[PDB]
Amino acid sequence: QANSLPPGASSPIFGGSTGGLLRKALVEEKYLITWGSKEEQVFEMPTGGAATMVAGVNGLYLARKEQCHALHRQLVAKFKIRDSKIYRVLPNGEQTLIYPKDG
Amino acid sequence: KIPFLSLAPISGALFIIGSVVVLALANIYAKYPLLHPLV
Amino acid sequence: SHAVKIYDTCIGCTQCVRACPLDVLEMVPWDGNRAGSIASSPRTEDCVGCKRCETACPTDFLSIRVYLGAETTRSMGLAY
Amino acid sequence: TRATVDNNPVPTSIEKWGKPGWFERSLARGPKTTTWIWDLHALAHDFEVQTSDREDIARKIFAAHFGHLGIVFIWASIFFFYGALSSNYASWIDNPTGLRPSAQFAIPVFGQEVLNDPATAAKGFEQGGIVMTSGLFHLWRAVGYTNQTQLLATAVGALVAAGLMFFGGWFHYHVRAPKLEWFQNVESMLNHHLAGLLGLGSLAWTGHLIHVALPVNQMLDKGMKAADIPLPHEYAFSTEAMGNFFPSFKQGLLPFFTGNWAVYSDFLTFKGGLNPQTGSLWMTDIAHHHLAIAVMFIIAGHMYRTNGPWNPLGLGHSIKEILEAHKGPFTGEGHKGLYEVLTTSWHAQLAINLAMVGSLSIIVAHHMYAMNPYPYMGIDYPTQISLFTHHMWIGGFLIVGAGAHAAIFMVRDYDPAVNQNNLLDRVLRHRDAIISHLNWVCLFLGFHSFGLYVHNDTMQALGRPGDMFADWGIQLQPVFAQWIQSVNAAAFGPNSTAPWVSAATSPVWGGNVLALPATVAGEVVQKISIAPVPLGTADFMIHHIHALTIHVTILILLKGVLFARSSRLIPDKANLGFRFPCDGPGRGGTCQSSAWDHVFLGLFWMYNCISIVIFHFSWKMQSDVYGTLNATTKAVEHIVPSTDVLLGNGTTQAFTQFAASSVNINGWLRDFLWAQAAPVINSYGGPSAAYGLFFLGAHFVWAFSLMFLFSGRGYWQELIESIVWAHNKLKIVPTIQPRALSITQGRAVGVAHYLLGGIVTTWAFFIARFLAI
Amino acid sequence: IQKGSQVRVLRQESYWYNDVGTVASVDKGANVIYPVTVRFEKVNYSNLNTNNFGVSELEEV
Amino acid sequence: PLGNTIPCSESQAFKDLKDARINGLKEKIAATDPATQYAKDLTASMELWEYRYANYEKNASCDKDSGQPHLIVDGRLSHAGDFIIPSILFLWLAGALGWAGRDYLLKTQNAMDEILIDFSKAVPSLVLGLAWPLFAIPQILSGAIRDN
Ligand code: CLA
Ligand code: CLA
Ligand code: CLA
Ligand code: CLA
Ligand SMILES: CC1=C(/C=C/C(C)=C/C=C/C(C)=C/C=C/C=C(C)/C=C/C=C(C)/C=C/C2=C(C)CCCC2(C)C)C(C)(C)CCC1
Ligand SMILES: CC1=C(/C=C/C(C)=C\C=C\C(C)=C\C=C\C=C(C)/C=C/C=C(C)/C=C/C2=C(C)CCCC2(C)C)C(C)(C)CCC1
Ligand SMILES: CC(C)=CCC/C(C)=C\CC/C(C)=C\CC/C(C)=C/CC1=C(C)C(=O)c2ccccc2C1=O
Ligand code: SF4
Ligand code: SF4
Repeated sequence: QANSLPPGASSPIFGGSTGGLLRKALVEEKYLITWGSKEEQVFEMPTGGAATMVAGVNGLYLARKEQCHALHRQLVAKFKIRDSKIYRVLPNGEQTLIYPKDG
Repeated sequence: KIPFLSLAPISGALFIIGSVVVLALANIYAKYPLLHPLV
Repeated sequence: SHAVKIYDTCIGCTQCVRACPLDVLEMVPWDGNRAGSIASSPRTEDCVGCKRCETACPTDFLSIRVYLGAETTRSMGLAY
Repeated sequence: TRATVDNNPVPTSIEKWGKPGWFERSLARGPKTTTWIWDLHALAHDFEVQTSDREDIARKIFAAHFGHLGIVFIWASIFFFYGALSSNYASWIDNPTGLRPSAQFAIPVFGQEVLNDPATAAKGFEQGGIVMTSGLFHLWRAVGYTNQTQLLATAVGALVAAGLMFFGGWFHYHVRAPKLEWFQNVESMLNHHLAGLLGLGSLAWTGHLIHVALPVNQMLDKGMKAADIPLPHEYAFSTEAMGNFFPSFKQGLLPFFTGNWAVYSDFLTFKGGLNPQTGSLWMTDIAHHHLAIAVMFIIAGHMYRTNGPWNPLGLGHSIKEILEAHKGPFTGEGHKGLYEVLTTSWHAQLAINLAMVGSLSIIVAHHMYAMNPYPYMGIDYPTQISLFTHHMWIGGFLIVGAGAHAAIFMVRDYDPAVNQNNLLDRVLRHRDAIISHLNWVCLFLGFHSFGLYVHNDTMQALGRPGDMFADWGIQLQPVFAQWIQSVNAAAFGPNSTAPWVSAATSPVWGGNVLALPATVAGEVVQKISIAPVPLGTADFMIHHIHALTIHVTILILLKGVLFARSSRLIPDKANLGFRFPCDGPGRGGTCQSSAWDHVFLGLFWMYNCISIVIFHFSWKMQSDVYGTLNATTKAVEHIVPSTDVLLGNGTTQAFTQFAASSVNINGWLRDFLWAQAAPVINSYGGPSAAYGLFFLGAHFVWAFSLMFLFSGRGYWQELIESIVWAHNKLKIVPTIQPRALSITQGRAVGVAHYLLGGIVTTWAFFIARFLAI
Repeated sequence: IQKGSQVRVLRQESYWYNDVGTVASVDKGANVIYPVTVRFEKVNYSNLNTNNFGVSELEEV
Repeated sequence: PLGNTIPCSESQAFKDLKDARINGLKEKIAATDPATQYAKDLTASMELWEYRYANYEKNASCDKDSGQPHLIVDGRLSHAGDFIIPSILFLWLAGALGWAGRDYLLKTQNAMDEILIDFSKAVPSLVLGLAWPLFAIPQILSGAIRDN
């Protein structure tokens, strides 16, 4: 609904925490990390807890870009996944690429 | 260099305890002065 | 936002981009070293001021200097 | 099972004694700065940064445990040597009430022989001595020590046991050392710590109690002297000597095998509370105690399933099946993963065990003042204040360490692959709710206890004593706690809940003031050991202070545990470690965000907690329990007198001093902290002058901490830059570069000196007050 | 200034201002502003001892 | 007799606390067994106290009012034992330790040798610290090192 994924990305299985999005994600900005995994495996959330991601393309909305870039260094340092791309989602629905800005 | 006694806390601590014992027996031998006697 | 400057003492060791928790920096081609690259910050609106780039810079005094300036939502590091 | 052990991992050599800092990479390169020196000390017992091999880690832990049991046996030998050689125990065994216990004398050098107290001068010890507050003498009298040569024998045996634990450490590290799956059989270690360590330990102590300690205490309470029989009242050949003391059933142990247990009811009894002759628990109840909990601990060590070569043996539980059976709909997948957590993480185990032993030392501190275990100990008031205070401080220390190693598990040993939807993972999914509701209840407790105290200060200052939250004003009575007083006092008689108890649980519940003969120069009976302890409005207020301080120490340590790995501020905090100073001045500032800093802050908040606990104890026991029976008509006079509270009409009403003067902070300042510190500041030129010196030196160490606490290292480093310039000007050049302390070490040095200075201040105050009156 | 020569740092903002260092390698390119690599016996606050300085910031002793 | 200062030979209050201490010691020996190591220690303390009060008498210690000894440190040779002899004794032993440590740093210049003390370079440094002025004063007259 208010946190809809782009088409092609499927949600990882997470049971919901209290450390996630707050009212800023509705009114100022939120962020989206989108990566590609070869299997289903278990990763620590940057906001607390653990989640399971599936094979294919996985997207996650976070309040904060350092939460996304901390998730990205976790995927590199544990699961060798380097195709995370980080978007800044505005509340009107605009999406801009902010990592990799080089490509 | 010798084992375990060349180490700086050991050499240091035996220096402090030896100085305190030499100063202590100096206070016994001089009958615990406040000043140095002149006469 | 915080003000990040790169001086001419840089050696291109690639340790400030890796230690940066935000991807503020990037390497552009340069001629002043043997690595052929110098750090740059065109993403200073996204910097928190955490000074992990300055921790991992191996010179005498640091080629990267971040100056604490005006504070935003992004630079105070708020998830709210 | 089977104890799979490898042979000779580490050769014995002196090739690492000459190389300090061998054990991790940055210290192996050598001293460059002085920071290395402090990094030599702070990492020496962190075996997980030494080697990454969990096998070898468990071996270092095991050899460390043997060396610790060695150093505790060395300390046990040191007080047993001081009991045997330089004591008045040969005359303290005849007078436990008029002779102060001492085991140490100052030698006549430099003027310190005024520290020797004249009231410890007796036969065998004609020097004067330092009065002990440890209760070692009362323990020894309760366990049957009548002579100093058996104290010599125990001292030699404890030195031999220290040597045995050192040889066990050297054997189970360097020579013949077990692998990790031996440590992971938690089933058998629970079964052999319940049935074998606790169970057979208290059964062998029951054996000691019956054979030695109940008859020697019966000889000492019927009225003979130190000339006793250690050996010919023992064993088979003097079985009738067991019948001469408290009637050993019919004949021998043949009542034990035929099952008539009722004839053994004269040294295995269930009577009740305290003996009025000696002020302590009846020794027969203590023996039947240790036997019933011995039985029920060997029963507890028959619970968990262990499979091996024994045929029918192997029925029981695995812990893992129990944990994976307890699931629930609110808590997802429950306790699955906790077996793998507690069998692969040492820090999680140490967190649980430190919480439990700290909580148990706090329970010991309560249960030992209230029900006095050792003869004539409750009348020796510095022992009572010092044992309660000591076990409370050791308990608060191990509870802060519990929070520390739970945070350390969260940094290092937490694996997401183990914790899918268990209790541990779901606690991380609502850590904001836990910490914020804890923040609210700490705010509530602080307002609704300390603002009550502030309100009393304000109303008593304004000339409004009837406006006060007090027993004479707005009453706040402990009606659940008073109802539990009435229940635990009233449950002794016929047609009660427990119909075969003679003298109830404890006299603190509401029944009778107990007293004992004692000399005190040339006086009368006097000296209450124990009394009913009444709860009024001041007790409501002090216990809500206690709830506040416990809850805030919980808030600090539990916020360290749950936000060890990530937050909304620093999401990558687990890569920064347990122990880092900050993540820079940015994002507002991340000063003291690590979980180590939460242990650092919870240390002061534990200090706060336990200081108000022992302050409540000191003046509650002094104002309502301890004191004197007057020679005229059995009147109770406490150590601090009753206060006539002036009312708003003009008349007075008598309260005790606890009830009158801790409704506010002014009476805590005046009647507790100004008034009772008179013997620690006037103690010079006498036997308590060391406590005055320690009072002043501890004020010094406490204030000296505040340099390290309020400042930071960049000041100090550019100051050392000026000092290093002064050193290089005179060709005085350290190769080891002089540095300021690290930020984390400046916090650690400050919290260490703050804790040492405040606790030794209160220690000096407590002993110098309670030796006087 | 070549390999093995003892030099003194003239840079005002250095840790090792007025201190003797050892030249370890000199870069043979002309586009580098600070070619001369100098090791020191003393380490800085970052626990390192090697840095690239220029020719004009160094005095031959 | 200086300002708020009279010496021991005509001070009333010194005589008062001297008589108080010797009388307290007199009834402290007089109430105990002479063969229990307490009485021998208290007669040793009495002999020590008689010698220290006579030492305060003879070498002009100075009291007034409070009766206890006030020290004069302005540089008089009559009160030279107040400050001047422990000044020279301090400068000898402190220059010994400082020069021994400085000479140890000059001869080692090594990081293992600071945390592991080599006694063959430490105890000759201490022996030459015991003769430190003769090797310190020509290096004062020469000059140490040029650094800014
Ligand atoms: C930040 C913390 C810090 C720390 C941990 C240190 C630590 C140390 N410093 Mg130091 N320093 C610092 C800050 C610090 N410093 C600062 C801020 C400055 C000012 C710029 C200095 C300037 C400084 C200097 C100038 C020196 C040190 C030295 C030392 C080392 C002393 C070794 C020792 O004590 O054993 C002491 C060993 C002995 C005293 C040997 C004697 C033992 C004898 C031989 C045994 C036989 C005696 C026998 C038992 C009989 C006893 C009787 C007796 C009276 C003789 C030690 C490792 C000294 C050093 O380098 O090591 C020698 C040294 O010279 N430091
Ligand atoms: C069963 C008890 C137990 C055990 C086995 C451990 C074990 C460990 N702790 Mg821990 N801890 C405990 C209880 C325990 N702790 C308690 C009760 C507290 C609350 C105070 C803490 C709080 C704590 C913190 C905050 C940290 C640890 C850390 C560690 C690890 C390394 C410690 C080290 O290197 O040694 C080094 C020891 C020292 C440098 C000694 C420090 C100076 C002491 C405290 C002063 C002593 C004063 C003395 C008692 C009284 C004055 C005497 C004086 C005047 C002479 C190690 C795994 C550290 C770690 O990094 O974890 C992985 C860590 O930072 N612990
Ligand atoms: C005496 C000094 C002092 C005081 C008053 C406090 C007070 C507080 N601390 Mg603190 N703390 C202290 C020293 C102090 N601390 C020190 C030295 C350290 C260093 C180790 C810390 C470290 C520390 C930590 C790490 C934490 C606290 C927390 C708290 C809060 C606890 C919640 C509570 O008690 O409820 C209520 C508040 C009080 C009891 C304060 C007094 C309130 C008065 C009586 C009411 C005044 C009436 C009215 C408002 C006045 C209006 C006048 C008008 C003119 C303005 C509380 C506000 C914890 C927290 O935030 O939990 C919620 C927290 O985690 N403290
Ligand atoms: C070789 C040892 C040595 C020597 C010659 C000096 C000399 C000096 N110091 Mg220094 N210092 C030392 C060690 C030494 N220090 C150590 C170990 C520390 C850390 C505690 C310091 C901390 C220090 C500070 C903060 C200051 C000085 C200052 C000074 C200068 C003024 C005199 C003074 O204030 O004394 C002061 C001396 C101390 C405070 C340290 C106490 C003495 C130490 C313990 C002696 C070291 C013993 C050493 C181990 C002996 C080795 C024997 C060898 C044969 C094995 C002076 C040139 C002051 C200055 O800059 O003046 C302009 C200044 O403020 N020092
Ligand atoms: C104080 C101390 C000490 C000492 C100790 C001791 C003295 C010891 C001991 C000990 C002992 C002396 C122990 C014991 C024991 C025991 C036991 C463990 C038992 C048992 C048993 C059983 C098993 C039985 C069984 C049975 C039954 C039940 C049924 C019927 C039949 C029969 C009888 C068989 C020392 C100095 C070292 C050090 C410090 C501490
Ligand atoms: C110049 C000099 C000097 C001097 C110094 C000074 C001036 C000082 C001081 C100081 C002060 C001014 C103070 C103090 C203090 C301390 C304290 C206070 C401590 C301690 C400790 C301990 C050891 C502890 C113990 C304990 C515990 C463990 C807990 C409980 C309680 C008790 C106590 C038991 C000297 C002599 C070195 C020498 C020469 C040089
Ligand atoms: C045998 C034996 C005992 C030998 C002793 C070994 C020898 C010879 C010297 C050892 C030097 C000693 C004893 C202490 C140095 C500690 C030091 C440089 C403190 C300055 C400092 C202060 C005052 C702060 O407040 C502070 C606050 C926050 C962060 C950092 C700091 C900080 O860095
Ligand atoms: S201050 Fe922190 S966020 Fe900013 S560029 Fe440096 S490392 Fe990156
Ligand atoms: S600024 Fe520092 S960390 Fe970044 S490339 Fe240059 S030398 Fe390396």
